[PDB]
Amino acid sequence: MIKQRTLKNIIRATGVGLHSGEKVYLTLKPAPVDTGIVFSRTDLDPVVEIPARAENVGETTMSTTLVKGDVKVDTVEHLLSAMAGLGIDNAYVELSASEVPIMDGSAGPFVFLIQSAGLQEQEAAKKFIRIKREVSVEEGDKRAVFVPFDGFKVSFEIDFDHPVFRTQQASVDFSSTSFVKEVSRARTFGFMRDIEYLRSQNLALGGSVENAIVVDENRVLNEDGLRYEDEFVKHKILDAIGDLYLLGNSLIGEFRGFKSGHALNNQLLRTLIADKDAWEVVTFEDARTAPISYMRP
Ligand SMILES: Cc1cc(C#Cc2ccc(CN3CCOCC3)cc2)ccc1C(=O)NC[C@H]1C[C@@H](NC(=O)[C@@H]2C[C@H](F)CN2)CN1C(=O)C1CC1
Ligand SMILES: [Zn+2]
Repeated sequence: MIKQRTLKNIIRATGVGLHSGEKVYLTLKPAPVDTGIVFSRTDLDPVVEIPARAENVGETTMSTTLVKGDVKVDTVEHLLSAMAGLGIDNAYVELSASEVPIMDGSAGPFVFLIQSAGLQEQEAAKKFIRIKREVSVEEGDKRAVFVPFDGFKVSFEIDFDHPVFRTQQASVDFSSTSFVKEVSRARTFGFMRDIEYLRSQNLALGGSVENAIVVDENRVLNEDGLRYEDEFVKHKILDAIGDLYLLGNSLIGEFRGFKSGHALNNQLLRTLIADKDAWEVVTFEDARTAPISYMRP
């Protein structure tokens, strides 16, 4: 059967919050069967734990935030993206501050740290949300859709009226294309005028060319350029994969975004969860006949 997984070993990492500019210590801990992903603010007494679930999403403007009372965890989507892509079911994520560290702007450092520690298969069936009906949400020119699909896949389109925008569409079937190789290294990005404005509103305090593609009116200012010709849309897919993991189970289906972001992705999640006719929970007694597959642990 397809079994739940956690970490084989605890993983420690250090970085800065994109928005806060704060130094943060991250610890990823193994977790029991059916824990899910749970963020832990260990700088607080008592410790505040927020399950990484749709119902615990806050503001959503700058990034994906988990909230419980007046406590938040900012910018969860790249780490959730990394765990989603390695099929981690159960893990405690401990943080010494309000924000997940941005690392290089991509999921790559998180996927490396996780795969170094290795995965542990657990004696319990992995549960899948299978998309049964199309579920779409729109607002203005943005749209986000679930479509039934015997596998897992993400299609995304963006349309910046900007000299840098290279391919603005991409589609990845993750049963036949490597999340690790093709998506995980895709870095977040910021336009210079936006960055200047957010800096002035005491936002983007951790930002640098070390953790973001910085774009002026014409070009990438990052000296060493891009990791993929289509890095911007690839990063949009990475963000979506992170947000999709707030469903609390792995997806069998296809996601399609058209200029979508954290707010519309969240509306899609709530709309899916609410329309119980559109999805079922499945398990797989036989991996060999399953529509999705996983790397050896
Ligand atoms: C990445 C970033 C970086 C900086 C920054 C910065 C910065 C600040 C200062 C410097 C220069 N300094 C650094 C210190 O040394 C001196 C020079 C460089 C960069 C400031 C803002 C952002 C930003 O929010 N970009 C949003 C981008 C990325 C994407 N979304 C994501 O990826 C989601 C959200 C979050 F982003 C992580 N997941 C969708 N998207 C957009 O559609 C934008 C057009 C709206
Ligand atoms: Zn991102």
